[PDB]
Amino acid sequence: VQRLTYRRRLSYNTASNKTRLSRTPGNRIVYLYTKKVGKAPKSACGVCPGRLRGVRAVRPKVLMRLSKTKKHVSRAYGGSMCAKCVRDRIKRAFLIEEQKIVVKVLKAQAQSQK
Amino acid sequence: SINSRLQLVMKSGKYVLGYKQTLKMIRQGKAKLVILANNCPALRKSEIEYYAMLAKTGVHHYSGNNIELGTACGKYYRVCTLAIIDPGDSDIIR
Amino acid sequence: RCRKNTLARRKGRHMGIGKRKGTANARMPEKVTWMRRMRILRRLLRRYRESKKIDRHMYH
Amino acid sequence: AKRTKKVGIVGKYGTRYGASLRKMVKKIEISQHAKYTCSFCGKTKMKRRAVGIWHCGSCMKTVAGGAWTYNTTSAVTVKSAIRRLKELKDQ
Amino acid sequence: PRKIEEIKDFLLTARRKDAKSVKIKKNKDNVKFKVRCSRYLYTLVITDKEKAEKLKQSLPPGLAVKELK
Amino acid sequence: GKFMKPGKVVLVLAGRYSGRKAVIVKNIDDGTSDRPYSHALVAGIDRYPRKVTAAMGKKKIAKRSKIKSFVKVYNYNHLMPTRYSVDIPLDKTVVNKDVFRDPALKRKARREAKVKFEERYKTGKNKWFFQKLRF
Amino acid sequence: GRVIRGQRKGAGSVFRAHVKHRKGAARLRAVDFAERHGYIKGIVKDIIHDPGRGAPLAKVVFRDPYRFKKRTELFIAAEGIHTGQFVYCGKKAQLNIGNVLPVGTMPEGTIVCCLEEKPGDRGKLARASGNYATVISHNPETKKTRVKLPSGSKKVISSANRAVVGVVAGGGRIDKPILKAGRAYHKYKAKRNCWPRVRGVAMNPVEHPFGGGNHQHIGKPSTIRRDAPAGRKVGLIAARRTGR
RNA sequence: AAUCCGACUGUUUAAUUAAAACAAAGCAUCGCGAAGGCCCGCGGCGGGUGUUGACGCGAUGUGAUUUCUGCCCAGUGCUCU
RNA sequence: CGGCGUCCGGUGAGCUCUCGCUGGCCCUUGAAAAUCCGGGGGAGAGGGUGUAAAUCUCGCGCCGGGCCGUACCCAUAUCCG
RNA sequence: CGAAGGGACGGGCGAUGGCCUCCGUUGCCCUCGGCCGAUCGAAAGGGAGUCGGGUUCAGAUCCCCGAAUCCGGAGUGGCGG
Ligand SMILES: [Zn+2]
Repeated sequence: VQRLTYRRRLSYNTASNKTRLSRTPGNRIVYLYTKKVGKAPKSACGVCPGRLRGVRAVRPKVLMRLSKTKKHVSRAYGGSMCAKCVRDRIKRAFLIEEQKIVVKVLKAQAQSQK
Repeated sequence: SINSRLQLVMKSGKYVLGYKQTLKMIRQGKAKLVILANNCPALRKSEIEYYAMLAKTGVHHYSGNNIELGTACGKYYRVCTLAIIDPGDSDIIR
Repeated sequence: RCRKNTLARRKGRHMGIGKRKGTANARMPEKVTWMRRMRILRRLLRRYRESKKIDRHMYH
Repeated sequence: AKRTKKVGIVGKYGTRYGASLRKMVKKIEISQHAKYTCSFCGKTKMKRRAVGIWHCGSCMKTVAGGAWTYNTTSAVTVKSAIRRLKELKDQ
Repeated sequence: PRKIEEIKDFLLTARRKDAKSVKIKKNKDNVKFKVRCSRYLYTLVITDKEKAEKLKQSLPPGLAVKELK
Repeated sequence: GKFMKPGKVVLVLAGRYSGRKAVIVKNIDDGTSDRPYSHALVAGIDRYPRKVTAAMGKKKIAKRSKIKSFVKVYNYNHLMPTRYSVDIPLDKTVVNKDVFRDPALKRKARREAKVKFEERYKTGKNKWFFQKLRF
Repeated sequence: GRVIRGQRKGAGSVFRAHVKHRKGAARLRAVDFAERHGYIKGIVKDIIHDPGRGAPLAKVVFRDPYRFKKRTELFIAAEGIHTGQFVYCGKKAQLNIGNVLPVGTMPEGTIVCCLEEKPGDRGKLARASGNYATVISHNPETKKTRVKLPSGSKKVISSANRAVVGVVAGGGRIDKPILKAGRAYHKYKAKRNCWPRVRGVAMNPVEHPFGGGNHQHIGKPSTIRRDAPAGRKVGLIAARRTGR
């Protein structure tokens, strides 16, 4: 049993000083400074508690080197809108447009009759 | 009343409970009428009515809650959208 | 020397009333006796479910 | 009655703060932590996230309401009274 | 480093302009073919004896073929 | 009753072609023992034609009036019927159930449907089918 | 004598408001053409909790009728406001809970909150946690309106200002007592350093006009005149009566 | 086993006094609808409360729970026309 | 410079760290900005039947990354008394 | 109690620069435009990207060996897809 020290000048257990234990080929144990755990993007509706699928969850400045297909999903409103609510917006916008046609037909008969 | 007329179907007629199962049910069109709850989402108010006017299906809006509509069918769970297959001996359809 | 002593601990030796400093909840807590028992018993009922020993109604 | 006789939710407050002040908040703590039913879905998943705010677990319909109860007795009378003047203006 | 599975891709990699000396390892039925490029150490694993020698004379550009002991 | 007809305009719910407009050409509504759910064969467009505005001439209006089409079997619960109707021919010798197994004929089916969809975009007939749904 | 406490609260720097975790100012919309003549429709996205305030805030998003953006507002939520509910704003808007519209236009007797005192300052009156304002009568000439404020005083205000219809969500906050010093310590920690109030009798007479003596007594009449100087206006300030 | 005090957790005179002292939830008042109440500032179309609006802000007295809080406005204050 | 070896397994409410799920408490609701990314749109582009504009860069290749601190103690002897 | 932008896309005019074919440069004109204000403020907050072995009397994620990775550039685009 051997005890080990830090490798940097940060001797505080802050959120930017999170380490993991690993074994070297030199037959000793040393700390490895981990990166922060990224989070998947949220949906634009705000009514789905989960996070988007098919998109990598990593720190936001790591998104530059990732590919296009790794950052979104091949769909309309892809990579920023959950699949549950985007297809509900299709059937939300369509029924308004049909109802607006219904209202203006009943509005038109009012012009002709009175 | 409506609920007393509805419960006659329950032990005699054929019925389908649930939004998804009645969403496909209207698409064959052998159903005649649907009951909608008042508290169900406003998107799914018009969604059934647009399918119903394609299949010439009558729409009746229940005054009670979805929990009360579930108790009106004799079941112990709430129901949002239901459709009748064939009334046994009831005149819910006119 | 401890390995000789721990073999007596497997046989219950040096573990009378007069060598017990903690409570019953301190040594083997009342939670873990319940925590364990709900793995063995609830697994036994579910393994008997797909083997058709007990149907859904009596198992529930 | 099963475990304690009449203290219940204020059984955590112990011998202190008097019986009456413990008795006053006993009606508050039950209504504060009660799983109320929903007026949108119907499921009993209504919780107090913060002061005056009412949130559902299933559809997550977030309703501004009372500090401890879901609907206060003032607001239900106000809503009925303000509806009375709605068709009174309209007719 | 990049692991190469099939033979001919190593031949096209080893004749690249940026490539340099090839280091040969004999891991007692795990003969490895390591070639140094500017970015990646491309290694080819050969698990059979007789496949090794036909790749010895298949290096065109007179590149360094130092036997790594 | 049954309102999915081979001339019905149907919106697409999910998939890569979400929000696009499709015309039913084949309605199985039975299941073929390999696709057991009820389903239909639809023909739709992907790239909507842009504005024309009668001011960009003759070469650019042809460029703007370009339509990219597709074909794919969708679910009945993954589709949205209208009470609009387009009676575009889409003859049965090209668009069939045996087209998805051959990518060469699926390019042929898309190409054949593209020309027939292009002609109906002209002359102002069935005009609502040719603007993208504003969602 | 040194400067007494309370007198020290006017200089600040220890007694200033804790506005770090606060989410903004609770104000109504600014006046424009759409609000003055017709109505504009808004969507309540979500409801948040403002630290140091007993009332929740409703996050209402409007679309600007002039340039293509969505404008976010900080509305005080009425009791009965849910997310996704359409909220109307203007003169032509209808009469229901969660609908701000001018005071000169609805019939008298309604229950309104977040009342605007002067026309064009986005609401000032009756917006604390559950308070409300009631309208007694209108006046078509001179465009005046008598509104009963929650303090009981009736103020004649202009008919061009507006309020949101309903009561403030979060009523009955003072019904449950604190029951602890810690819950009182945490209550004012979000607001400002004013909770540990030491009574002036136990204090030494150099910090207070009531302190001193071998017995904990005041020694002077606690009712002090209105025109008293600072450091002397301590106690019952210009009391008309003192008892029950 | 009793008596007194403080209900309690907490804080207090760093370096003689850790308490029955202070604070504390509770209780009862007073002023104020914003050109306002309290206060700071030599000064300003200044500033804090206030990213606040009577379920709030500011100044008080008492000190958990239970019970009760009687009489007196002649005096000194405060306030009203 | 060589010879070999650096092996097989099972456990435990075991201690520590990390990830994830769920629950409880608030009159406490628990930070901002730099920066990056995705989507709605189609202002515009290119090419005419062998080729281009494009390549939120698909793979490989080239160059560069400038300034300051980096020794030792970190405590019954390297600090303040 | 403020004439608080010196920025940008496209087009027109004129010029130089390199094989003024092309690309590039700047001046004027048309056009678009906000965002809450200069600036400072954390070696424990946010913050892209380095690890293994060896090596010194005293430095080593910094020196050597070997493996990577991030950012910026590229006109003629350096090559392929
Ligand atoms: Zn609900």
